[PDB]
Amino acid sequence: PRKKRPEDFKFGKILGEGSFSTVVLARELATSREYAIKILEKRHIIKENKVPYVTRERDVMSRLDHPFFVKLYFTFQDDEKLYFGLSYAKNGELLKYIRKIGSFDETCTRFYTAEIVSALEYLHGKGIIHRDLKPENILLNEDMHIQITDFGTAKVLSPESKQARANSFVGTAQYVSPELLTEKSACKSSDLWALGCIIYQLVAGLPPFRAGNEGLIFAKIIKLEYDFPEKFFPKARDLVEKLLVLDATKRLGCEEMEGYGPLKAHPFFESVTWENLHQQTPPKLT
Ligand SMILES: Nc1ncnc2c1ncn2[C@@H]1O[C@H](COP(=O)(O)OP(=O)(O)OP(=O)(O)O)[C@@H](O)[C@H]1O
Ligand SMILES: O=S(=O)(Nc1nc2ccc(Cl)cc2s1)c1csc2ccccc12
Repeated sequence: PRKKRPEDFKFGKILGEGSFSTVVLARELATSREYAIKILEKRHIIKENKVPYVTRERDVMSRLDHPFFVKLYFTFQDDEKLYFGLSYAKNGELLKYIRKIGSFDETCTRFYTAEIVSALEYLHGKGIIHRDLKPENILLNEDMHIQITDFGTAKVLSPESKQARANSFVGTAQYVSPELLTEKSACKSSDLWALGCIIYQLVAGLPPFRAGNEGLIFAKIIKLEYDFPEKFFPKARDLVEKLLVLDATKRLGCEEMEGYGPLKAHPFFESVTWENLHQQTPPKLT
């Protein structure tokens, strides 16, 4: 189609602000469709050497075609700014619901964990590592299905070299894998570590490695220093213990553990129908 331009849209509220981006709700005049438009200032990203992150985000998102990811519909630019046209995730961040509710029940924990597993299976099947999986980056659409976002720090592993490890230091402390801290590289299994953290957080309210700053958190991660609260659903506890494993080759779902089949077969997921999650009605959180 014709390249879109800013005047093709009526811009509305700011949906959120990043350190070098702003996301604005926009209605396309010719169609009445709503998009979340992520806008970046060229001078700002050139100055702060963020151009690689912007090109990474476009390149990775352009490869994705799955219901559990924010879709990139279009991009355009003017003299001052870059624009990403994204699907609008009307119900915002998963983190919001964790804070409000405190502790998901077992059915809700199972359902949302299954959608994240499904999404990661797709992503890893394409040879892509997210590297910053966290509840702030798991948005929710109008139907309360997940919409994973934030791919500027993701990595497309090279099939040509059978690349397994990536060397950029990226992520968020609470969810960073021990291999990134100690071996200075991430792999697909690093996302499975983050998954373990997120499952724990859905039930416990807070993620497992807790401290008031990053260095203290890093020290706990490499020691596997965490504990479960009382009443933590037993099969979920078992799953988390099989994800929060220091050796990245021993995490359920990783390539060396023979992939997503054994993970999806975990007893915590016994009642899950994997084939069509995005067409199932999500369980009510309250
Ligand atoms: N597709 C979307 N639909 C609805 N809201 C969105 C969408 N994408 C992002 N947002 C909201 O806008 C916020 C800002 O997103 P953006 O990617 O610009 O920065 P960030 O990732 O939050 O921050 P930083 O880049 O500093 O880590 C997000 O945290 C999220 O709340
Ligand atoms: O055209 S791209 O393929 N590459 C880029 N062009 C520019 C131009 C100026 C600046 Cl500061 C950065 C980039 S990076 C692209 C990546 S993200 C995005 C968003 C809107 C339009 C183009 C692009």
